[PDB]
Amino acid sequence: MNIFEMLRIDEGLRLKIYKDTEGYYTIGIGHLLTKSPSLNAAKSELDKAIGRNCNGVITKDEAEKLFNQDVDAAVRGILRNAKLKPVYDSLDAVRRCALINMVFQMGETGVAGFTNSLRMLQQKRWDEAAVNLAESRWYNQTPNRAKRVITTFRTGTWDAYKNL
Repeated sequence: MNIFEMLRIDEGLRLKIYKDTEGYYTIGIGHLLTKSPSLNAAKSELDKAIGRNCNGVITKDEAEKLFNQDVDAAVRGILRNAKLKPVYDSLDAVRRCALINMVFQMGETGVAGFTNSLRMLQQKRWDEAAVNLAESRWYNQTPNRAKRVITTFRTGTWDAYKNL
């Protein structure tokens, strides 16, 4: 299992504009288009993103291209971030994917806000960190996905996804 397969499980793949869990316009594999309520603002953003007139629909290939870009941006973001980097450097390979997962979903800023959890992860206090992470809006809004991620942090294995 790898970061791509992990995220493909958690986000799914949709070739037509859709609304995410939060009500925002998304496409492909969790690619947020706009927070704007306008489907038209979404369609414009999408064409800008693809470089073609898409009329709200993209191919598998386009979806994957965006996916490659997003994962890449998530990793570089972590490595450039003063709060995130030290955490990432301290982790094993599997746990590293768990952090990339959070960043892809909630942005750098969002994850960097999890001060206490970050501290516990750095300290390798797995159980403690899992419990802290669960006390969040993140967990309340998307419990099954949050649990899969939390489990990955807790155990350092791909068990939560071996099912799926």
